[PDB]
Amino acid sequence: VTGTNKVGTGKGVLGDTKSLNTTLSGSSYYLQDNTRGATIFTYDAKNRSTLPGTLWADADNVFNAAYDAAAVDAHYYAGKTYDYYKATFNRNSINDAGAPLKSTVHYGSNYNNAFWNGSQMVYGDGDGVTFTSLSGGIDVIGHSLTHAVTENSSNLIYQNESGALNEAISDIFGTLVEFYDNRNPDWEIGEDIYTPGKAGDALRSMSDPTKYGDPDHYSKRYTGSSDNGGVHTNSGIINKQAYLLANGGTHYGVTVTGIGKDKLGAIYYRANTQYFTQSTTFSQARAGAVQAAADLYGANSAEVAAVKQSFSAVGVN
Ligand SMILES: [Ca+2]
Ligand SMILES: [Ca+2]
Ligand SMILES: [Ca+2]
Ligand SMILES: [Ca+2]
Ligand SMILES: [Zn+2]
Repeated sequence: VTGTNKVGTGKGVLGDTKSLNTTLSGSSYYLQDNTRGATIFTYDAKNRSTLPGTLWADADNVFNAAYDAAAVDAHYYAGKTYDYYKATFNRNSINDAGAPLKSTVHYGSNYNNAFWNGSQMVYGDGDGVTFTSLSGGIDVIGHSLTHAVTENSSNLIYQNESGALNEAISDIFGTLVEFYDNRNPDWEIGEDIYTPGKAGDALRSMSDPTKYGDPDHYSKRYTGSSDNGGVHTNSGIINKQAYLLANGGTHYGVTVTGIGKDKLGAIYYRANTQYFTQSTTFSQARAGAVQAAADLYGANSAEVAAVKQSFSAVGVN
């Protein structure tokens, strides 16, 4: 759509007020953001298994209706994920070429899943029990757009260790985006959307992978065909490593001194864009991460030391 930029207001999935960038055309306001280097579109699938759906249109530029919630967050958070990458690494969208960011909410009926399908974000509204509208989780969104980022960079195959690393990178950056927007920061994934009723729980833990039965050390890795080689469980290994590198701690004898989340992002972004390949394994991931930290902070630095410590702590060498 083509019109005038406007700033509307709405309430997200969690009932919080957010400022939205909309476009005014005719007597309607559309969920179209024209304020950033990449246009952000948000569609409505009207609870049908169709894509992308109709571009969200509103009459008064006030999205406070319950049906709006999913759209509000999807539109807002997508822009925030864009802000993080642009502000921090000066990356212009997923393909570093201004590719538009489209999102479709209200997909399917009680669909408990949200994902980047290769060209856009697709969100379900959950079944109310195990999930609420999945767009209410900034870490989940950062995770998914990062997948696009990886597709346009290292292109890690979603299989075995390459896949587990692919997932880890997404978790690391999803959390980093959560911190960027100060959206009640933590190292747990999907806490804001998982089980609307039960509080305190999450999809998985970066601080303590074993809290949900995930490997926090290479020795305890899943060695089977299921889940594309345990992609979603073995990611706990790298996630723990990432956590240790950022915050520091003692794990399996090894005592790591945290170098901060900012340096963490710098190291992984560089490693993923200038070193990691499609079949990168964990040990190779260690190699690339160390080299990246070497470039950014000097071969004989405290950072490079901490990188090595983190991997040794989780059993990768
Ligand atoms: Ca309205
Ligand atoms: Ca949080
Ligand atoms: Ca979180
Ligand atoms: Ca919960
Ligand atoms: Zn993922």
